[PDB]
This record gives sequence, structure tokens and C-alpha cells, in this order.
Amino acid sequence: MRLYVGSLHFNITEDMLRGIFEPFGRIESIQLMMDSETGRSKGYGFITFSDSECAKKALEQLNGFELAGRPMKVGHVTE
Amino acid sequence: LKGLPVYNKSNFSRFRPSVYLPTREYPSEQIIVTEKTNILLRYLHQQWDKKN
Amino acid sequence: MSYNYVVTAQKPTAVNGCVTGHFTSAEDLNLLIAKNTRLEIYVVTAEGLRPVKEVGMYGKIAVMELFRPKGESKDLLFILTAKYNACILEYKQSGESIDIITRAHGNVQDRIGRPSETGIIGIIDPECRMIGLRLYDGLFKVIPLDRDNKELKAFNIRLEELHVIDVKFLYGCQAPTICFVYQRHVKTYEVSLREKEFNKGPWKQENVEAEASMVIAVPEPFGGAIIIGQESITYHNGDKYLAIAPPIIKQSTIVCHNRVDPNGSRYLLGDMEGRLFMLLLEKEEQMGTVTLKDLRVELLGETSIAECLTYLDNGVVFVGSRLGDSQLVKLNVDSNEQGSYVVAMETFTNLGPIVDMCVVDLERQGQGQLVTCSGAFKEGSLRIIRNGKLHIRTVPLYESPRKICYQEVSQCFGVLSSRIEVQDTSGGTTALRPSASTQALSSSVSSSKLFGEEVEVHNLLIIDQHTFEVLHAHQFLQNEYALSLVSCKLGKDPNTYFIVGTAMVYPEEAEPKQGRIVVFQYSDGKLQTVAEKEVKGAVYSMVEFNGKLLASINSTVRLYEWTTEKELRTECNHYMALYLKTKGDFILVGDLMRSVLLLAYFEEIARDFNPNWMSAVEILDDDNFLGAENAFNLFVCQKDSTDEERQHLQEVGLFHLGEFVNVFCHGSLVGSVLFGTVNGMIGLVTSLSESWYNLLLDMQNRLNKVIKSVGKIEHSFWRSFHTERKTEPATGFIDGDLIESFLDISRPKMQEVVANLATADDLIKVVEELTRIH
Amino acid sequence: EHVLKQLERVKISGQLSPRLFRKLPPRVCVSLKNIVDEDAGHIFLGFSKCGRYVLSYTSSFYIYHLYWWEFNVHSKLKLVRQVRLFQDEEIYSDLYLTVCEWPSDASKVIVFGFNTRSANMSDENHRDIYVSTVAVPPPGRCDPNAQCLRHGFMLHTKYQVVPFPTFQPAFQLKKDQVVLLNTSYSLVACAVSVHSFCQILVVTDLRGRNLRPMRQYLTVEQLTLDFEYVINEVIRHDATWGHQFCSFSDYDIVILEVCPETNQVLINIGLLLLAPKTYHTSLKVAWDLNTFETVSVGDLTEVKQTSGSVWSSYRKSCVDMVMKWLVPESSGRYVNRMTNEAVLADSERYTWIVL
Ligand SMILES: NS(=O)(=O)c1ccc(S(=O)(=O)Nc2cccc3c(Cl)c[nH]c23)cc1
Repeated sequence: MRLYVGSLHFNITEDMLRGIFEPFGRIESIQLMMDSETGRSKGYGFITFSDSECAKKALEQLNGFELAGRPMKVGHVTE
Repeated sequence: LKGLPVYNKSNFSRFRPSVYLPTREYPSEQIIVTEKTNILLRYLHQQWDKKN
Repeated sequence: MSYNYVVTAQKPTAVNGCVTGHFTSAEDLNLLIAKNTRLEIYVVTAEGLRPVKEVGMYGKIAVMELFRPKGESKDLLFILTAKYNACILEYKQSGESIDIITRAHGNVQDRIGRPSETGIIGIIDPECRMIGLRLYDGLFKVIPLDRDNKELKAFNIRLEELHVIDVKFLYGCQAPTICFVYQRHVKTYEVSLREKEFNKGPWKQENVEAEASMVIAVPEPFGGAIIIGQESITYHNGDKYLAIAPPIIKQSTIVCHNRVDPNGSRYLLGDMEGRLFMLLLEKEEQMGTVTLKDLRVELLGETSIAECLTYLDNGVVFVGSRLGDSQLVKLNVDSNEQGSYVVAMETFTNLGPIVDMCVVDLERQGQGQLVTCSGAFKEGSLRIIRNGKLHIRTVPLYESPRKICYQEVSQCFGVLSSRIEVQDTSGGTTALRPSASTQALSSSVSSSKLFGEEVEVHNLLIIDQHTFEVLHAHQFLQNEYALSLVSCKLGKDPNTYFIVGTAMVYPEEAEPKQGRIVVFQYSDGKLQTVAEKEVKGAVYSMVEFNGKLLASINSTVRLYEWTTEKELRTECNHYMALYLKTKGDFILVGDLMRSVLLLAYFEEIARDFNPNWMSAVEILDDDNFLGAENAFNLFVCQKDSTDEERQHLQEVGLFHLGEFVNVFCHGSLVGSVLFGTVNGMIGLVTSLSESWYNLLLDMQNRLNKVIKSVGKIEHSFWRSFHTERKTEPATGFIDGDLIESFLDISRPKMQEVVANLATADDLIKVVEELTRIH
Repeated sequence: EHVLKQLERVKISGQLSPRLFRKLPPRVCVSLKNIVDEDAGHIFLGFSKCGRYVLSYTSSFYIYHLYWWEFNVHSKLKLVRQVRLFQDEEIYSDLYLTVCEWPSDASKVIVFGFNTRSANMSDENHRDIYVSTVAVPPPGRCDPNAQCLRHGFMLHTKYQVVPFPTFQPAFQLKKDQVVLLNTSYSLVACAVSVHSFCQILVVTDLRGRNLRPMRQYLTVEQLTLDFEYVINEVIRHDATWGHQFCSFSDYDIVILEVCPETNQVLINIGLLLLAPKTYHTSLKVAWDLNTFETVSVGDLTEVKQTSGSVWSSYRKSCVDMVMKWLVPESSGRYVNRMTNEAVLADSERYTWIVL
């Protein structure tokens, strides 16, 4: 299931999001949108699960919780 | 304004280096030695000796 | 298999820093200077500065501060190298046995921090308890100053800001509080050595404006700090806030300071334009206690552009410049005819930035007579140094020289003067000071058509080789920018031409997009443009290639035939070529990140794949090619004569020089290679044999176990090739000053070192010809 | 800023450094429609830390050949080395491939392969991760009778993990010549040695290009930390609540910090014990690779109410701790990772490969 998350603090990798979004269920893809010229994170991200129930459980599980310097939000309607 | 200091009123009144070649050796008193332990691990050890 | 020998024809002259204190004894006002590796101790006396010693450290001296612990009669010294070797040194004078006894020494690299952007900051606690070092970002190296038996167990404290501008230990607080500016906001902290951590220091954090750069810890009794930079001179201590914003400090960034009165009543401020300010603190009693009324700064005049300032007794200050000439300057209590309370006393000479040099023969006889360019903004000068000893005649230009070349037909010098002008709505823009371009006999602007900043006016000056006055100044157009210059004959022409590589840089874009190659002649009193060619891009470097001009645009090395109709014509386009060296047919192009590249006549030959930023390159012979990089090194890479193994170079000689070499020039002052660095040092590279190289190598390994060093820095550590990526010992180079220091040791020390070869006087023979090329 | 004024500042200043010369735009750029060959299945991973080699891989059962390429701007991107990854390994999946370098010891690279889900009925409850170290082609050379030419070899091993552990390619490869692998039942540090020990003072597949040598010679040494034994020993001694405890179900291990000089690696351990009721902790354990284990934190006890969100909240805590306790590592001593998710920017050499 498709999901956009942009709240990251210019030091979150694809791997950190994979590790914190993983253990609900099977995940298929993580595409952390980085800015090209800086070599660093733009602060967005498109992550897609396999199923469609674990992303919806993640919507109420990880929305607006503070990640390490700032409140990270999750959220998907259609995106 | 101008009440400037004077360490010696004779200095700069009547107004080429040598090279130091060392041969003889008088031994070294002290050594700078950096502590090896990592900051987070040392902090967690000193916190585990603060509550425990 | 390539052997070279490097020796110092001129020790570095630019002042890297200065400190003051009772070092040689308790009662004598020592002035200590560090010039890039040389620590020169002076005693202030009645005739003036009587120089005592010159102790040579094995490193680039970056932290040098005088601190006196309790129970010590006179000051100890703390020196940190720029390769993170630290030492604490005690003077000892018994009649003649001057013994700079090292007490503390050790390496303070931690190998996982990254180099902080602003630089190493070494600060000493004002009650001598410990030493603070910002070496790396996000970390604070603390050395406790305990005297127990052997160790000084330094540790780290994780500073949580990761971008800190300037940090100072503060005065009078019962526990040692640091006070810093981070990227801007001022924070304090109170260090706890018993638990090795920061505590929330008193006087909580505040905001300052973004260009603030300096923190000054005011002594007792005032307490607190001053934050300076870009019209923000604000005193802070707890409750007490104080600001001031005069229009005088706006024009340029204050770069150094020194404490005049020992209770902090007045301070000295030097800035980038070479001015001099007296910062004044005013007292009040309100009783018992003492408080600060109101800050005021007061100008004094103009001096040379100071890297370190230092107040010495009776109203003289040691303006210790890095760009131009150092000074001893008297502070007059009386004014002058223009408002200058400074009067010059002694102009200590310094080469400083050797941006380029061409070794020419002025009189006759083939003796090399170097004509280097020097200075930065208002103290650019041609320095003509000849062998004697080395007499150095200075012609001040008062503006920046970029490159020089020699046209011996009219006995003239072409040089690139770039003066800074400040814009206005009054006219176009009128310059600051009377300089060489403004004092020309006959000038000409280029007439070919084709608010928070400063404009650059770029000129070619043509300068007589005998009297060294100027003859004609050719001013290039608005937002033009001359980069490279070459003097040569082209085609089948009978006359020599000047060729300048100008670009058009614009404030709205980073990359330039147009430039032109312009070719002049000199018709004995008139500089006449004979050619111009508009190229899409900046003309980076130009070299004469067998009657043809090998230009280099942004990445496109082009070649130009000089046609019969007085015009330039392109041939091909091979795709940052910024150094072009030519030995006959070869071309050694040094890209900024492409290490080195060769070309023939453009059939590429070989390349090098190594992370370097080439300051300059040199064609030693057709096999070996020699480069200096920005990590202060030198390396030589041969050409192995297997087609992949044919299109490859092998770095065979590595040598941590300790300098930033801006130019290589072939020749000799008395073939060989001069390198002219940015600390004013002029050096010599000579080729060698195999057996002489092994002779000097084994002699050096026997010499390193006898000539003890100061601070116990290993010579195999100071010269070993160290960039940010890797470290390795030095091969293929011979430190010529270590071997030249053999002849100045005692005869029992001369006979003690060898013990395993013939005799000893023969070594006295061979070193006594290695000095005959300086 | 400009670039010409930056060059003048460099000339008169002598502080040229790519830290301040970082926000400057990269120069050379290609769409990879002019230097690419097969005019294949070459998906281009990214540059090395040096800047001369470019890597790519071909999937094509699947095969996954790996290719070092020598670069040239005016002339061709010449293919140097082609190597078969994970021989005698039955592969079935798409295999997200991730390649990494050591910080300083750049004579060999390491590559991991992770699928989406295992197929041992395809078991959803497993994951196949493969590992192989392969030597980099030595550029400066000098019939295996010459010494410094035989810098080419290979070592691969496949494992399955059980809820899944976290890839961490900055701390697993922070100690030089050693790799750290979280097998979800253990943590294994593997060290390779060419010709004095980087160890205490799983079974691998070593190969040269195809052959199988005997264990200039090369020896391996692996140290292995078992989780159950260390959890029982840390509970039996350091547990202020550990008396109502009986058993434990599941645990996730995150690596927080690896100190190479002290040879210590810090592992947070998120346990699920029972004390009874379902109870979780967040332990901290320091591991000393030079000989042995030392405790750092035996934390609290807490009732769980979402399934699986205990682990994500726990790893949120671990990245909160590491992102609080970071020291910004240098250029040079950092770990580069190349992975294409199915543009190559060498920001040092300022090269752009747009796709
Ligand atoms: N440069 S840094 O910000 O200090 C930094 C950057 C990358 C890494 S990592 O390679 O270990 N990735 C990583 C970090 C933290 C949590 C997780 C999870 Cl969960 C999976 N992977 C994680 C560590 C530190």
C-alpha cells in the first residue's frame, strides 16, 4: 500500500524508515526522496507496503510521534 | 584614551636569530595520553554507576 | 624509481601567530612568534627586539599559548601542531646551555572526528586548570593539567552544537565556564573534570546576529564576554546586556584582538582592511562592585593587514601580518595631520603569498634572480630576491598581483593587477586608495565592445625591469576578469606578444559563460591590442605550444594557430583544465579533481586516479611528474613504459611538505625546481641518482636517532604523507634541511653518528656541495 | 558566491577544502545514453569512493553478475572485472542488492542481497540474506608467482533470518576488515586476513574466481555472540526486577555504536520476557571483540496495546538515541553505500549520471 511521509530531519535514511516501518508486515519498497545536488535528503519519502492493512495500522500507529528531533507524521489518503 | 601600560620605561628607549640545534637529551616528564573509551559507552557506564 | 631532494632556499616569513609573556625568565618581556613551523623567541629591550632563539618544530604550529601554572616561576609553553601533536615546553638557560626542555608531549588525534570548518581552537583556562581544544566538530578535547606522575589523561566531551564559531574560557567563575558562539547563538557551559562532562553553565544562552565571529573573555573584574563581528559588538554577562553598532565597524570583518590593559579596560581590534581600533570599556562603582557603563570603539589609523596583533610596552604594537609585511608600530598619544595615532617603526619583511614567479636574468651571467609577486589587497608587491645574503628589493603595488611574465624584448614585465573598488550611486564606481594602476603614466581601458558586493578592476601593468616603475596600465572592462597571462612569439611573426585570458564573471551566475583571449604588443611606449577572440566560457590557462597557443576553456582544451592575417584560429576540442605545462610536445594538464593528465600532438597518453586538489603541477622530466596538493604535500608520479599499463601513472614519491605551493618555476637562483608557497617559502627540488639516494636515506636514518627534536616529534611522522584519506611514510624524497643540519653539529656528534660506513669528513665533503645551490 | 573569487581566495589563503567547496554544483553530466555499452541488463549501482571504478550488476534462474568498470570521459567506460556472485547458491527472487565499502581498508568491497520474502510453500516467516566479499581490482600491478598481483578472491555465505532485523551499513562496517551480521539468533563478526590478528587475544565459502582453496595466504576468523546465552547471563546477574521472570519469546537487536579502537560494539536488545504477563524491556550491552561481554544497562519492565508496534516504537527509541549521540564522521573514513531500488552522483569528483 502506497504511503507518503515527509517530516525527516535531513539525516534519516531509506534504512531507518525501513527498520521502523518493517515489523508490522511485509514491506515492498522505500524511496526516500533526496535532493540531488546536495547528496542529502529533501525531507520527503514514498514508501509502499505489500499488503493494505499494515499501512492503515501504521496511519494511527506512527502519526505525529517525535522522531529524534521533530514530530514525524505519517499519512496517506491517495498521495 | 591614552594611559597605556608600561612594564619597563627603559624598554624601547634606545630604539640574525640563532637556530636551536638540539643534541643532549633531558628526559620527558609527562605524556599526553588520550582516553580510549567512546563517549556514549562511557556515559552509559557512568550512568550505570550513578543509579546502581 | 624516482629520487628527489627538497631544500628550503628561504624559510617561511609570514607570521602565523604571536604570544607574549615572561618566558625566558620571570622578568623579561618575551615576544614569541610562530611562522608556520619556526618559533622565534624575542626579548623586548631598550634598542628593541633582541632575538634570542629560533626553535624549529616538526609541524605546522597552529595553537601556541603561554600559560603559567601555580608554583611555576615563569611561563610554560603549549604548542599544538596542525597534525595534532601537542607539547608543553620549559625554557632553561644556564650560561649558554639554552635547553628548551620538553615536559609534555603526545598525539591528540582521535581519527573519527571530522575537521571543523573554522579551524583548530586551543584555549587555556585562566586559572590554569585544563586546556580546551576544538579540533573536530561536535567534540571538545579537554586535557587536565595535573602533575601526578606521567599521564595527562585527556578526554572528550560531546559538544551538542556541531557548528561552533569561537569558544573562550571565561574569567573569575568558580568552575571553568566556556562561552561560545554556535551557528547564531551564544551559549555557555561549565566543565566538570571529576565526571568529565558539561553542566549547564550560568548565564543562559542568548541570540546574536549571524555574522558574529569573535568571543573575548574580559578579565577580572568585569566578567563575561564580548561578541564581535559586522557592527555587532555586544557585551554579555548574565543580567547585563550591552550593544553598540557604529558605522565604522561595518566596512570589514574584525580579525584579531589583543588585551592592552591587564584588567580589560581597553582592547585592540584589527580587521581585514588593515585598520586599527581601540575598543574601550568604561567602569562604574555604584557603591565596592564594578560594572560596565558603555562600550565605545575608537580608530587609530591604518597598519598592515593583521593576522595577529600584540601590544608591547610603552605604546608599541606588533602588527604580525600574514599577507604582507609585519610591523612594530608606535601608538601616539597625540594625533597626526590626518587622524592617525599610529606611526610606523619597523617593517619586518615577508613574502607571504607567492602567487607566482618567473626566474629571469636581469643583468647577465645566467644567475637566477627571482621576481615573485606577493601581498593580497593593499600590500601586493613585486619582490626581487637575488643571491648574495638574499637581498630582496620590494616594489609595492598596493593592489593584488595575480600572475607575471617577462618580455625580454622590450625588457618589460607583464603583471595582472586586480584592485577592489566599492560601488556607489556617484558615477560608476571610484576606488579606495592610490595604487599602482591609479598612478600610471599612460593608461587605457579596453574599448572592444563584444549593492552588497565589491567590483574588481583587472589590469595588465607593464613594468620596466630596471627602474620598476609602471609604464602602462591596461584596464579591462566592466565585470571582466583576467585570469592567465603568457608572453611568447606566435606563428612566423617577428615580434613577441602578450596574451591574456580574460573572462566575464557576473553576480547572478556562479559559472562564467563568456570570455576572450586578447593579444597585445608593446610598441615602445604604447601597448597595442592586435588580436581578440571571443570564446564561450572563461579562459583559464594559456601556454605557448610550438608557436601555437594551447588555451584551456571550462573543460575544453583548444589549440590556436596564429594565422597570417593577425587572427587566431581554432583546431580541435578535447573535453577543469587549469594547469598547462609543456615540455616540447607533451602537455601535463592538471585537473582540480582529475589528478593529472597527459596529452600529445590531442592523443591522450595517461591519467592518474587519486583524490587530490592540485595546487600546482610540474614536468620534472618526460617520465616523472610532480604535483603539490591542498593537503600540504608533494608527490611525484612517473610514466611507466600492456596498453592499460601504458595509460597509467604510478605515484612513486610522497612527501608531506607542510606548505601550500602556489607555483613551480624551472630554474635555479645560483636543472632544478623552485616552488613558491603561500607562507613566503621558496624551495628547491633537485633530481638525484640511486646510490646517492640510498646514501642520504641511510645517513638520515642514522641522523634521526641522534639529533633530538623539540617536543619529540618524529621526523618519520612530520614528513610522512598525510592527507585526509590515508597516511604512509615518505618515499622518494630527502628532507634537505635535516641533512643540511648535519654540518652544524659538534665534531664528537659528527663522529658518533656514522660508525658503520670510510671516514666522516667525506660526509662533510658531500653536504658541503649540497648547500651550493641555494 | 562565485568560482573565480573562490579560486583567488584559495591562491592567497591556502585553505582549499571540499568541506566549504561542497555546495558548488557538479560539473560533468551524462544521461548514460552515450558511454553505455550493448548498443544490456547492466543496472548501474554507483561510483566507488575513489572515483575511478563504476559498478553495475546484471540480474538475468537469476544470475547477478557484478562488474567493475574503469571510467574515461573522452574515451570509453572500459569494463575491467566481471565476477559471479554466490556460486552454488539456489536463487529465486528479485534480490535488492546493496554494495558497500569499508571506511579505510578499500582493497575489498562487500555486498549483501536481500529478497522480499523467503521460499524454502514459500515461508513468509523467513528471509534469505546473502553476503559476499569480493576484492577490488588493483590498479597498480607491480601464473601466480608474483605477489602483489593476486588481489582477487571471493567469500560468500547465505543465511536466513526470522519481526525482521535491520540492515545497518554504517555500524556493521565501521571496524576495518571485519563485517557484522545480525543473524537474528546471533551476531557474527567475520574477519579476513591476507599475507597480525584482528580477533580475540556460520560457515563460509571462499574462492578465487571459481576454485575452492584451503582454509601470500588468506585465513578467516569469525567471532559469534549468541543472544540466548547472553540474555540468560545478563538476567541472572544484572536484573533489579528479574525474579518474577520465567521465560522470553522474541527480541530485536540494534547496533548503536561501534568503537573500532576499543573493539567494542554497543547492542540495544529489545526483549519480550514474561513476568505472568507479556513484558518488554530495552537492554544495552557492550561487546568487547578483543577477548567477552560487559553489561551497560539492564532497563525496566513494561506491559505491552499493539502487536508489532512494540518493535517499531523500540527502534524509534534506538534511532532517537543514535541521532542524539552522533559525531559527524569525516570524508574518507565514512562508509559508502550503492543501491539501486528496483542517478549516480560522485559529489567528490562532481560527476552526474542522470538516468
Ligand atoms: N550518519 S548518522 O546519522 O550518524 C548514521 C547514518 C546511518 C546509520 S546506519 O547505517 O546504521 N542506519 C541506521 C541508523 C539508525 C537506525 C537504523 C535502522 Cl532501524 C536501520 N538502519 C538504521 C547510522 C548512523
